[PDB]
Amino acid sequence: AISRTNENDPAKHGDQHEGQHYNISPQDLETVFPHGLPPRFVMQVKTFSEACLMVRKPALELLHYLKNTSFAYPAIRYLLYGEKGTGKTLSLCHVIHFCAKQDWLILHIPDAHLWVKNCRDLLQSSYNKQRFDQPLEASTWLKNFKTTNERFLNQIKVQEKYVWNKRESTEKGSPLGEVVEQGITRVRNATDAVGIVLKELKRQSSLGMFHLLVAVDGINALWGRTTLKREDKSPIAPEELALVHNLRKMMKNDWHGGAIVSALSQTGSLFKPRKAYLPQELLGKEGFDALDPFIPILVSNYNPKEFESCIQYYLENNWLQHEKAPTEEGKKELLFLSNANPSLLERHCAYL
Amino acid sequence: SRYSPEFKDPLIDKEYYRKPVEELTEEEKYVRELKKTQLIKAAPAGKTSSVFEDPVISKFTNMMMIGGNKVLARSLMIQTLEAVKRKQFEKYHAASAEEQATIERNPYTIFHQALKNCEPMIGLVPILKGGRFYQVPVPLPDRRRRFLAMKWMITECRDKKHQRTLMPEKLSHKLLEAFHNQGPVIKRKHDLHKMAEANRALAHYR
Amino acid sequence: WLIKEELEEMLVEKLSDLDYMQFIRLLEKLLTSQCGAAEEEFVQRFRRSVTLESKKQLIEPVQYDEQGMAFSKSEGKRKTAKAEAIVYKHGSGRIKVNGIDYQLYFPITQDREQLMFPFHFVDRLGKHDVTCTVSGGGRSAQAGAIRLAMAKALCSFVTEDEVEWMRQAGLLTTDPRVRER
Amino acid sequence: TEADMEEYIWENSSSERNILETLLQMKAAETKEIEEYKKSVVSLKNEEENENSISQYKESVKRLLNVT
Ligand SMILES: Nc1ncnc2c1ncn2[C@@H]1O[C@H](COP(=O)(O)OP(=O)(O)OP(=O)(O)O)[C@@H](O)[C@H]1O
Ligand SMILES: Nc1nc2c(ncn2[C@@H]2O[C@H](COP(=O)(O)OP(=O)(O)O)[C@@H](O)[C@H]2O)c(=O)[nH]1
Ligand SMILES: [Mg+2]
Repeated sequence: AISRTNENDPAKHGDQHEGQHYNISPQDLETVFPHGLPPRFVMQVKTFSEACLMVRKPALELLHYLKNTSFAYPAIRYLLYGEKGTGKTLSLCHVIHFCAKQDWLILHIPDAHLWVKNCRDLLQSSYNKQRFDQPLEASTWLKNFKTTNERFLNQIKVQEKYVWNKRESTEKGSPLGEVVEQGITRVRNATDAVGIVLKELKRQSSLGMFHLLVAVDGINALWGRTTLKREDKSPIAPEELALVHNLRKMMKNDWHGGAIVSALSQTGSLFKPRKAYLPQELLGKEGFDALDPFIPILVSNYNPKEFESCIQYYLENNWLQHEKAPTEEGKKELLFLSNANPSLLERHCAYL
Repeated sequence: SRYSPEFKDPLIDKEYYRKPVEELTEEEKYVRELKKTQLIKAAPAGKTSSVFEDPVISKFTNMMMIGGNKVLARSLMIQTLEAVKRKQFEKYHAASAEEQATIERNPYTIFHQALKNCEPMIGLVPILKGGRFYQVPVPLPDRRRRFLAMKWMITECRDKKHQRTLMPEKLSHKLLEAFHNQGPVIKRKHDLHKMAEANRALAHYR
Repeated sequence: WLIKEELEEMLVEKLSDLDYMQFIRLLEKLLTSQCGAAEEEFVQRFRRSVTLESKKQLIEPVQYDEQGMAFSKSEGKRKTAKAEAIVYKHGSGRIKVNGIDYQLYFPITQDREQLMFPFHFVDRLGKHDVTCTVSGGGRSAQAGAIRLAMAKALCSFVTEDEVEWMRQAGLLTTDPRVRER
Repeated sequence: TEADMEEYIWENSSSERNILETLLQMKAAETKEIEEYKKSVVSLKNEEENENSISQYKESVKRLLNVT
């Protein structure tokens, strides 16, 4: 197995593992990634009965930056960008897996584009009447946040008395999990429960109780446009959604003790051309101003070593059933038809 | 036709040209020399020297096409192949040690064998002579039965009893049933071979 | 062979079909023998041209860019799409369509198959760089025009035998099929 | 107003205030770099955005934030 690496601990990967696949255990899969992985990588996991990630230069660089992070300085914003289907989401997942194994508190948003389109049950927030709530989209996130960070929900404790209704309230000093539970039971209080959680995690992490990772994929959605409408068929701005408005506060580097890692995505974007991939093009003026200063990390197509190792991984799983695919002519044809693009290569190898 | 009679259809086979001059017979040598003078049509969009090219699957895709939408037809075909491959992998991982030697996971093999299991050897021809139509049996040409297999598969997968099941999932299920000599299309082949046996005396009319 | 009516014109005499055939059989018998120079001229008197250039596609000349890299330019047309390709003698398989990478310009796999066809036929994938500019038509028309332009430009860097093979594969012939009125 | 502008003025901008606040926070936790940072930001805001400009901006920001 030339395409695999036995070092399955992301804290010890280095430049010598570039292009080699490391395995993620089922426990780490179900704990760290209830929602993170791309929809078409989950199919590969189910079919192969294993989740193996290739180690690449983007993720290695982003891990080397996070290892040398000073937790006294304000949180740094890292933005993964690159052409469509190049591996920025899975690099983000690699970094999330590294940070979960070092007992960070993972605040992972699988796709911020889902919160700005196709919402059927849109409400008006009782906390603030000029904002809207998305109980279905917030309660869905809360369950998986509980799954990923089940351990800390009892160690962490709120620092204010939160009022859900005249009957029901959470008192100061309660475990954070209760708040999460209150959002999971009564979806009417889901969006309010998410904000409180953020308000806690950004605050207490500064005090030094834990290290916080804010991993937001498709971050370009926050400062863009929506396809959500009121009852008078008027457009709703992203800042009028409480779920989006609370997440923008996590992006500002007015806290320390954590790192902010982001990944652009034109897939699922609204009112963006297909071939736009650069940070300004996707973020917009407002988004770039919000993130500036930030470190942009470029994700590219497979280099020849990585392409050969990916095809070797597929062959070792017996996933290329065409007889001519193993040959050299078949590899040249695959390389040309994909141009070493990981997504195109995976899609073309899917039905071969 | 915008092509004149002189123009001849091209030969896209990549291995044909690489065949050595020594292996050439006198007849094939003469054909090769003659072709040089002839005018050749432009190769059409479609077939290619690619090693993955499969004429049978291309024809099936062309026959699923509606209104020139070849992108959608090819998308459906590739989704069907992917679904077949995934179902076979799923069935393979849940199999015992000895049962894993008899599970096919190559989707192209399954597709070709399924279309082979549906080909009718004989058919019927409506012929009205005595004022009453008479369905006489006839043996089909290879092209005719190859076409009929595909037409029956597509018509079966377009039947409206299959309700809101998307085309790739229906087609993969039908292909995997026909792979094991089951399903309605094999029954349609058998019930034609039976209606052509119940009329083996009318053959003389032909 | 000289046809009957223009033979009559040369002779200034009306002649039948059978005597024309007899004359042509004599000419063939003379050709079979070890005819000399004067005899070959005599036979040439009675043979017009129908052109042997269908054998031979026109090879573009190799030009040199200011860096000293050798390249060749060619043009092609399909429906309303018109393409001009520049093929460099040495490259790594980088195709740029209108300044864009080919996989980004042609999302559909079929068009990439079409661009792959010419280099794949002569087993020279990954051995040239292509800079093409296409205009007009649609997706498939642009793909076909580019394919023709790359084939015509690649004719410069392959053997004459491979030029003939590409011709017989339909890779160097303009497709004349267009919308009818 | 800023929306009317067709050129980017770094002075008195969101970028300038953000970087000043970040550097004040770093000093509390504890120039040519700022010149190069503003050059990169002005390039990205006025000229065409290519990967070269993005990399120049990355290096400037890394030097400002002490990331290596
Ligand atoms: N590091 C990697 N390890 C394994 N497979 C990878 C890796 N990077 C990319 N791939 C392959 O590429 C496919 C698409 O990659 P990914 O989901 O990361 O896309 P992306 O770059 O985030 O793009 P998009 O804009 O579509 O979201 C993955 O499903 C997988 O097949
Ligand atoms: N139902 C409820 N929600 C609260 C309460 N307090 C805070 N929240 C939510 O948690 C978030 C806290 O973030 P905050 O900084 O206060 O934003 P703010 O709206 O401008 O005040 C708010 O956006 C609210 O949505 C509370 O006492 N009751
Ligand atoms: Mg993505």
